[PDB]
Amino acid sequence: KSTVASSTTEDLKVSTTAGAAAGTYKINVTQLAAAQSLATKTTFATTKEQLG
Amino acid sequence: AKLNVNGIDIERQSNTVTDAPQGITLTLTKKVTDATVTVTKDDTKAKEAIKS
Amino acid sequence: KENEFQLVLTANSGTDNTMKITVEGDTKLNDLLAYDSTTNTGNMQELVKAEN
Repeated sequence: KSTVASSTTEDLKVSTTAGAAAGTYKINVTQLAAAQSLATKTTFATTKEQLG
Repeated sequence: AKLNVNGIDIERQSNTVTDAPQGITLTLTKKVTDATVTVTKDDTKAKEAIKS
Repeated sequence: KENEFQLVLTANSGTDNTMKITVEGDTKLNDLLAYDSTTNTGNMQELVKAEN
Protein backbone atom coordinates (compact mmCIF):
# COMPACT_ATOMS: atom_id res chain seq x y z
CA LYS A 1 0.00 0.00 0.00
CA SER A 2 2.36 2.65 -1.34
CA THR A 3 1.38 5.67 -3.44
CA VAL A 4 2.83 9.00 -4.57
CA ALA A 5 1.04 12.34 -4.72
CA SER A 6 1.48 15.43 -6.87
CA SER A 7 0.01 18.93 -6.83
CA THR A 8 -0.61 21.38 -9.66
CA THR A 9 0.02 24.52 -7.59
CA GLU A 10 3.31 25.23 -5.83
CA ASP A 11 1.56 26.98 -2.94
CA LEU A 12 -0.02 23.74 -1.73
CA LYS A 13 2.33 20.94 -0.68
CA VAL A 14 1.26 17.29 -0.47
CA SER A 15 2.87 14.24 1.14
CA THR A 16 1.51 10.71 1.40
CA THR A 17 1.54 8.53 4.49
CA ALA A 18 1.10 4.81 3.86
CA GLY A 19 -2.46 3.63 3.35
CA ALA A 20 -3.75 6.35 1.03
CA ALA A 21 -6.23 5.51 -1.73
CA ALA A 22 -5.41 6.62 -5.27
CA GLY A 23 -7.56 9.34 -6.74
CA THR A 24 -7.96 13.01 -7.60
CA TYR A 25 -8.91 15.68 -5.07
CA LYS A 26 -10.11 19.25 -5.64
CA ILE A 27 -8.90 21.54 -2.85
CA ASN A 28 -10.01 25.08 -1.98
CA VAL A 29 -8.11 26.75 0.87
CA THR A 30 -10.56 29.37 2.13
CA GLN A 31 -8.55 30.53 5.15
CA LEU A 32 -5.18 30.19 6.85
CA ALA A 33 -4.38 29.72 10.52
CA ALA A 34 -2.57 32.39 12.52
CA ALA A 35 -1.12 32.59 16.02
CA GLN A 36 -2.07 35.30 18.50
CA SER A 37 0.60 37.88 19.30
CA LEU A 38 0.63 40.26 22.26
CA ALA A 39 2.88 43.31 22.53
CA THR A 40 3.45 45.60 25.50
CA LYS A 41 1.66 48.92 25.15
CA THR A 42 4.74 50.99 25.97
CA THR A 43 8.37 51.05 24.79
CA PHE A 44 11.46 50.74 26.98
CA ALA A 45 14.82 52.49 26.80
CA THR A 46 16.85 49.27 26.89
CA THR A 47 16.60 45.59 27.76
CA LYS A 48 18.93 45.90 30.76
CA GLU A 49 16.44 48.25 32.43
CA GLN A 50 14.52 46.43 35.17
CA LEU A 51 10.78 46.28 34.54
CA GLY A 52 9.13 45.05 37.73
CA ALA B 1 -7.45 26.83 8.95
CA LYS B 2 -10.51 26.22 6.79
CA LEU B 3 -10.49 24.32 3.52
CA ASN B 4 -12.75 22.21 1.32
CA VAL B 5 -11.77 18.80 -0.08
CA ASN B 6 -14.07 17.28 -2.73
CA GLY B 7 -17.04 19.17 -1.34
CA ILE B 8 -16.36 18.39 2.34
CA ASP B 9 -15.62 21.26 4.72
CA ILE B 10 -12.51 20.82 6.88
CA GLU B 11 -11.53 23.01 9.84
CA ARG B 12 -8.20 22.59 11.62
CA GLN B 13 -6.07 24.42 14.17
CA SER B 14 -2.89 24.51 12.07
CA ASN B 15 -1.63 24.77 8.51
CA THR B 16 -0.70 21.07 8.37
CA VAL B 17 -3.88 19.13 7.57
CA THR B 18 -3.49 15.38 8.01
CA ASP B 19 -6.79 13.47 8.11
CA ALA B 20 -8.77 14.66 5.07
CA PRO B 21 -8.69 12.05 3.64
CA GLN B 22 -6.95 9.81 6.16
CA GLY B 23 -3.45 9.18 4.86
CA ILE B 24 -2.58 12.46 3.09
CA THR B 25 -0.66 15.33 4.69
CA LEU B 26 -1.30 18.79 3.23
CA THR B 27 0.86 21.81 3.98
CA LEU B 28 -1.02 25.04 3.28
CA THR B 29 1.05 28.10 2.38
CA LYS B 30 -1.46 30.54 0.86
CA LYS B 31 -5.10 30.61 -0.23
CA VAL B 32 -5.79 28.52 -3.33
CA THR B 33 -8.74 27.98 -5.67
CA ASP B 34 -9.52 24.63 -7.32
CA ALA B 35 -6.14 23.01 -6.82
CA THR B 36 -5.81 19.41 -7.96
CA VAL B 37 -3.98 16.74 -5.97
CA THR B 38 -3.41 13.46 -7.79
CA VAL B 39 -2.44 10.30 -5.91
CA THR B 40 -1.26 7.34 -7.99
CA LYS B 41 -0.07 3.92 -6.88
CA ASP B 42 3.64 3.06 -7.08
CA ASP B 43 5.04 -0.46 -6.72
CA THR B 44 8.77 0.37 -6.69
CA LYS B 45 9.20 -0.29 -2.97
CA ALA B 46 7.77 -3.82 -3.15
CA LYS B 47 9.83 -4.76 -6.21
CA GLU B 48 13.06 -3.48 -4.64
CA ALA B 49 12.30 -5.43 -1.46
CA ILE B 50 11.57 -8.59 -3.46
CA LYS B 51 14.73 -8.19 -5.55
CA SER B 52 16.90 -7.71 -2.47
CA LYS C 1 -13.26 18.07 12.54
CA GLU C 2 -12.19 16.73 15.91
CA ASN C 3 -14.57 13.95 17.09
CA GLU C 4 -16.56 13.70 13.81
CA PHE C 5 -16.05 11.24 10.95
CA GLN C 6 -17.56 10.60 7.51
CA LEU C 7 -17.38 7.71 5.03
CA VAL C 8 -16.68 8.46 1.36
CA LEU C 9 -17.04 6.05 -1.57
CA THR C 10 -15.31 7.04 -4.81
CA ALA C 11 -15.80 5.25 -8.12
CA ASN C 12 -13.55 5.48 -11.16
CA SER C 13 -13.45 8.29 -13.70
CA GLY C 14 -16.29 8.30 -16.20
CA THR C 15 -20.06 8.49 -16.46
CA ASP C 16 -20.44 4.75 -17.03
CA ASN C 17 -19.07 4.16 -13.51
CA THR C 18 -22.00 5.46 -11.47
CA MET C 19 -22.64 3.36 -8.37
CA LYS C 20 -25.98 1.89 -7.33
CA ILE C 21 -25.63 0.62 -3.76
CA THR C 22 -27.94 -1.77 -1.90
CA VAL C 23 -27.23 -3.53 1.41
CA GLU C 24 -28.74 -7.00 1.74
CA GLY C 25 -29.19 -8.96 4.96
CA ASP C 26 -29.20 -5.91 7.27
CA THR C 27 -31.66 -3.05 7.64
CA LYS C 28 -29.58 -0.46 9.51
CA LEU C 29 -26.65 -0.67 7.10
CA ASN C 30 -29.10 -0.36 4.20
CA ASP C 31 -30.58 2.67 5.96
CA LEU C 32 -27.08 4.16 6.05
CA LEU C 33 -25.72 2.91 2.68
CA ALA C 34 -28.41 3.25 -0.02
CA TYR C 35 -28.13 5.14 -3.30
CA ASP C 36 -29.98 4.81 -6.61
CA SER C 37 -27.98 6.75 -9.17
CA THR C 38 -30.49 6.06 -11.95
CA THR C 39 -33.15 8.03 -10.04
CA ASN C 40 -30.54 10.22 -8.25
CA THR C 41 -32.00 9.60 -4.78
CA GLY C 42 -30.70 7.75 -1.74
CA ASN C 43 -29.50 7.97 1.83
CA MET C 44 -26.01 9.03 0.79
CA GLN C 45 -25.30 12.38 -0.86
CA GLU C 46 -23.27 13.04 -4.00
CA LEU C 47 -20.30 15.36 -3.54
CA VAL C 48 -18.67 15.03 -6.97
CA LYS C 49 -20.57 14.26 -10.17
CA ALA C 50 -19.27 12.02 -12.94
CA GLU C 51 -18.16 13.49 -16.26
CA ASN C 52 -16.54 12.41 -19.52
